[PDB]
Amino acid sequence: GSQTFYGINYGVNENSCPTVDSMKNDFNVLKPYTNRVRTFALSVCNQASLALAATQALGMRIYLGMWIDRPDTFDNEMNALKNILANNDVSNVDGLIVGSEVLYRGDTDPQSLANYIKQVKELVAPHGIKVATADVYYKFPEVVVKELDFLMMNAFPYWEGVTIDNAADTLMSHYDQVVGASLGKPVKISATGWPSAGGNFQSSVASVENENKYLHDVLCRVKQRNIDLLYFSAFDEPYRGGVEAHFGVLGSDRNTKPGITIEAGC
Ligand SMILES: OC[C@H]1O[C@@H](O[C@@H]2[C@@H](O)[C@H](O[C@@H]3[C@@H](O)[C@H](O)O[C@H](CO)[C@H]3O)O[C@H](CO)[C@H]2O)[C@H](O)[C@@H](O)[C@@H]1O
Repeated sequence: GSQTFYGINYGVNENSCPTVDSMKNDFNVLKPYTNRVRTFALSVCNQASLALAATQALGMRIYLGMWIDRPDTFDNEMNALKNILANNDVSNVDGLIVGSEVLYRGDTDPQSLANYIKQVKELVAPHGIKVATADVYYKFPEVVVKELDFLMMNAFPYWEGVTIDNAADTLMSHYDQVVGASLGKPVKISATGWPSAGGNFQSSVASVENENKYLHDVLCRVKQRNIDLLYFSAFDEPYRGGVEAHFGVLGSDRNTKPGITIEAGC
C-alpha cells in the first residue's frame, strides 16, 4: 500500500516549530501509505533543512516549496535556497515549487514572477533540479509557462460549491484546462482535498463519509490517466480553525480517522 499516494502535503505550524526527530516520527506514520512528502516554505521554521534530513534518513523523497508573498519573501527565500545548496544533500528532491497561488492572490504581476523563476532555474539546474509553480486552473499565462519545466494545479471543488457526486469529474475538467495552457509541458497536481467537518459551502457538504468518497474517487481518476498527485493533506491542523482544520487523512494526534479507509477507487 506504499504506492496508494504518489505523495502527501505536509503542514507546519509557524508559531510552534517541529524538530528533526519530530518530523521523523510524523513521516513514519505515512510510510506504509507513501514515499513522498511536500513542504510549503524554505526559511520558515527552518523546515526545508529539517525535512531534507528527516526524509533522507528514512529513504523517502521530497518536493520543496518556496513561499513568496510580500516583497521581502523574494530576497528571504532566495538566500535560504542558496544556504540549502551549500549545506545539504539535495539528491532526493523531485522538484522546486516557486510560489503557491501568487497570481490568484495578486501578490505580483506575471512578468515579475516570470523573471524570478528564471533566476531560480539558473541556480538549481546545475544540481539537476526541475522547477515549477503552483496556482489555480485559470492562472497560467504564457509568459510564466515559458520559464517552467512542469506545471502544478491547485483545485478544490468544495470551495466552488460542487456536490460530492460530481466533485471528481470537475477536478479532471479543471485539469484539462491547465493542459490547454501547458505548451506541451508535463502537468501535475500539487493540491486537492475534502474536509471532514465544519459545515457546508452551498451544496458542498463536509463529512467523514464525503472525504472518504472523494479520496477514493480522485485516486482512481489520476491512476487511469497516469497523473502525478500530491494529496491535501497528511494531518488535521486545529490551529487553522473551522473547515481548514479537517483536511487531514489522519488525525491531529497522529492516530487514524475513524471512517477513513486508505485505498484507491479503482
Ligand atoms: O509555512 C509557510 C507559510 O504557510 C502559509 O500557510 C499555508 C497555506 O497557505 C496553505 O493553504 C492551503 C492552500 O495551499 C490550498 O490551495 O488550499 C487549502 C484549502 O483551502 C489551503 O489550506 O496550507 C499550507 C499547509 O497547511 C500552509 O502552510 C501561511 O499563510 C504563511 O504565513 C507561512 O509563511
